[PDB]
Amino acid sequence: SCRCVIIEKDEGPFYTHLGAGPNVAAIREIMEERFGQKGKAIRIERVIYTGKEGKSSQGCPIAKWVVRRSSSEEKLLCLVRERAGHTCEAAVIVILILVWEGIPLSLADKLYSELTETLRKYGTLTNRRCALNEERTCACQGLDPETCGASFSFGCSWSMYYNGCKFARSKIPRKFKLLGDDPKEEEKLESHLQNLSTLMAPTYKKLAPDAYNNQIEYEHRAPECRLGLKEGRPFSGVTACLDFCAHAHRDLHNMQNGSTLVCTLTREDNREFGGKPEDEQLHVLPLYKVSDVDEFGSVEAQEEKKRSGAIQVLSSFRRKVRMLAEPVKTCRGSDEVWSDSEQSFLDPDIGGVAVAPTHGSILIECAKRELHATTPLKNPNRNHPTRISLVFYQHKSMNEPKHGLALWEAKMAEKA
DNA sequence: ACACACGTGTG
DNA sequence: ACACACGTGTGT
Ligand SMILES: O=C(O)CNC(=O)C(=O)O
Ligand SMILES: [Fe+2]
Ligand SMILES: [Zn+2]
Ligand SMILES: [Zn+2]
Ligand SMILES: [Zn+2]
Repeated sequence: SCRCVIIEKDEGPFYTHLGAGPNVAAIREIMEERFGQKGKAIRIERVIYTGKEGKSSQGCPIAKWVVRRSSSEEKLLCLVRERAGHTCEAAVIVILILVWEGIPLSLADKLYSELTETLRKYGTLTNRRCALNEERTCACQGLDPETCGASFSFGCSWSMYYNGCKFARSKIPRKFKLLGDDPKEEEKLESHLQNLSTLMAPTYKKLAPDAYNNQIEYEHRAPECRLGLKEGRPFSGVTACLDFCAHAHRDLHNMQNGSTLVCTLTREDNREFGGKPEDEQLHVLPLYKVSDVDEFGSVEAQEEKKRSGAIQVLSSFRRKVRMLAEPVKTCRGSDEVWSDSEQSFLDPDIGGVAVAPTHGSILIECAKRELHATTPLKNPNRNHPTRISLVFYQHKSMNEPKHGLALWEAKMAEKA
C-alpha cells in the first residue's frame, strides 16, 4: 500500500489490525483514544526487528531484556515497531498490547485456585510441538509426569481432516472434556472459561477494534464454534498453560488478521507490585531487541528505564539442565548437560525482548505472525504453578454452523 | 519439496 | 485397551 518499496522480511511481518500510524506520536493518539486516558497511563516501547532469534545452547527460550511494569500509574503497555525505511501512513505498527489491570484481582485469585485444582485432578494434557525444543530432547517442562508443566486446550479447534472444526462428527461435542465422565466438573470448568471469555471480549473490542471486528464477522454463522455468553464473541478456543514452556513458535492454525489474548494468573508469592518472586515466567519475542530511545526519542529517558528496572538488561547465564536420552517421538533415561547463553548475549542483534505479565493482566499479540515464546520455570509444578496463562484465539476456517457438520455429511455424500 | 501438527468417532 | 479413516498449510 506504500511506495517506500517491495516489502520483505527484513522489516518484520507487516500487519495493522492491532494499530498503525505514521509515527510513534500517532500511536499514542490512537491508544489514548481507545483506552480513555492521556499521559503517564500509557507506555510505548519501540522494539527493533532483527530476524536473529535468541535461544539457549539447547535451543530453548531465553530473554535478553525484560519490559516490566514501571509503576502502578502505568496502565497500558504498547510495543511498536517502526518499519525500517518506511515514511508512509503505516510506518509504525503495534505488535503487542498489555493491559496491566485486565481482570478483577478477586477473579484472578479465584481462577488461579479453581483452574489449578480442576486441571491437575481432571485435566487431559494436550501435546503440542512447542512443548519441546527442535531436537526434541530437552526437559523444560520437567520430568516428573505428575508435576511437569502442561497445556490443556478447550473449545473448538481446526482440523486438517475436515479443514474445519474438529467437532464436525460429534453429536453434542464436549468443549471442556476432562478425564472420565464427570459432567458437573466439566460444567464448572466451562462456566469459569465462558465467564472469562465474556469478560474479555469488550476489552478486546476496546483496545484492538480492527482485530476484534475481524473475529466476530461470522459470529451468527458459526455460533457453536464460538465461546462467550453475550453478543460479540471473538473467541473459539482457549488453552490453559500451567508452568508450560512454549518454545519459539507461531500459532499457525490461528485465523488470519486476528490476535490472541493471554490472561495471566500467578502463584501467590508474586502478586504485589514491588515483589521478589522466587521465580517467574516471561513472555518473549525472540526476533526483537530494544531501542536506544524511549517512546519520545530520548536516549537518557531509555537509560533511566534501564537503571530503574522498568527495562531490565539481563546478562548471560550458564546453568545445568537435563537432556532426554531419546527424543520424544511424533504423532507419526536422562543425562545432565550444560546450557549457556553467552552467544546470544555477545551479538547485540540477537533478539529476546520479554514482557513480565502480572497477575490479572491481559496481553494482546498477533501470535500467527510474530515468533513468540515463554521461558521455562526453575521447578515446574502444574499442581502449584508459578504462572497460568489462558490463551484465547480463533482458528482458521471456523465459520460453518454446527461445527461444520452439514458440510461433512455432504462431503461423505460424494460416494461412488 | 516435505516433515509435522492447541484430534475424534468409528469398529 | 487397540486400529483405522478423514487429509491443510506453513516455514524452511
Ligand atoms: O502464555 C503465553 O504467554 C504464551 N502462550 C503461547 O504462546 C501458546 O501456548 O501458544
Ligand atoms: Fe503461541
Ligand atoms: Zn526446551
Ligand atoms: Zn511505507
Ligand atoms: Zn466447533
